[PDB]
Amino acid sequence: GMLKILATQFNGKLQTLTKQEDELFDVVRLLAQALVGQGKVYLDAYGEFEGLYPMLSDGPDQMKRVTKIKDHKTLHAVDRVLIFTPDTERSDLLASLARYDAWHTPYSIITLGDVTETLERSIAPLALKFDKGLLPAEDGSRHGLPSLALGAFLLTHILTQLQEMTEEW
Amino acid sequence: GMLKILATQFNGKLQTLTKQEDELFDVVRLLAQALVGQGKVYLDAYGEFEGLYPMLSDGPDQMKRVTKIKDHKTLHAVDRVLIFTPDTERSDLLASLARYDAWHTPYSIITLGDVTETLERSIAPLALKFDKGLLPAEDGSRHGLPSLALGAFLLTHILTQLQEMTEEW
Ligand SMILES: [Cl-]
Ligand SMILES: [Cl-]
Ligand SMILES: [Cl-]
Repeated sequence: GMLKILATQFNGKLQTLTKQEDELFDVVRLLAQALVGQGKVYLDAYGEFEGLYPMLSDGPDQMKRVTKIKDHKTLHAVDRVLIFTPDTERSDLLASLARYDAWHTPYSIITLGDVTETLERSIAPLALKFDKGLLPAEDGSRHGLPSLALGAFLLTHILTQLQEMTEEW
Repeated sequence: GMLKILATQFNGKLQTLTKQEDELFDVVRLLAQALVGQGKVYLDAYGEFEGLYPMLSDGPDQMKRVTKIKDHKTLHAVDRVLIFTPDTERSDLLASLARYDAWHTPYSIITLGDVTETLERSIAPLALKFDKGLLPAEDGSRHGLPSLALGAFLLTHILTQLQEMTEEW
């Protein structure tokens, strides 16, 4: 029934992410640059993706020097920002990107939507194209969208890959 | 190919869940009982699962009468509580179950751990047995635990099923 359809459709998306291992490794590499020095990685999450924050403070793959973005803290060129956002039209995201640009702080943007001009400002972008539901209906509408689940899965991957790199040092 | 390995490990768990469709239906039916009357469904999430809260307020499958548990608010027998917790040993969890018991409010407990006496206090429990990493290390230790991802996937399923049922009415 619904559980099996949702699970199999969700896994379909996980499999197709394998085709973008390189773009995801570009994200990891960008972030790892902070950790080779005395920079920090900051997660700056928007909307529903604010649910990612407890993964860094309370989660099983948490790590020192990967932390929640702090309002009003000036970042520096050695720091790196990981952004998860539902879309790139948000005014709060735009204000943050203007700040990072002024600080010369690089950022990876992971968007639930498609590729946009704003997304292209990121040195390590990823367009998930996963902003519509997985269960189609009668009228052309769709529902059942495990969007936070996808982001959380990706953050687990990123954290695990970063920690694996760090241990190798 | 870390990404593909984590994806396939995670999917292995998704596949075993789909064989527990009946226990998950027990969760959904218990919660749906609130929606027949004037009661509400409350999410009471612990530890890393506090990351689920933004799904109810900002997520794609949000619905009016499924909301975050409120501090100090006395619930009634027509309300329903959905709990996600890393384990059933937490003193805050036990203190909450004592309150719900005093108020005669039914609760569903989804635990990342195994079946316990405390879990069996729930009329609709689910033990995820998903509290150790998916990627073994030389240590014997395990890393890469997409625990929030699983929780978020399950909340999407529950939200989407409650909405489909509510529409049928
Ligand atoms: Cl600087
Ligand atoms: Cl009552
Ligand atoms: Cl026990």
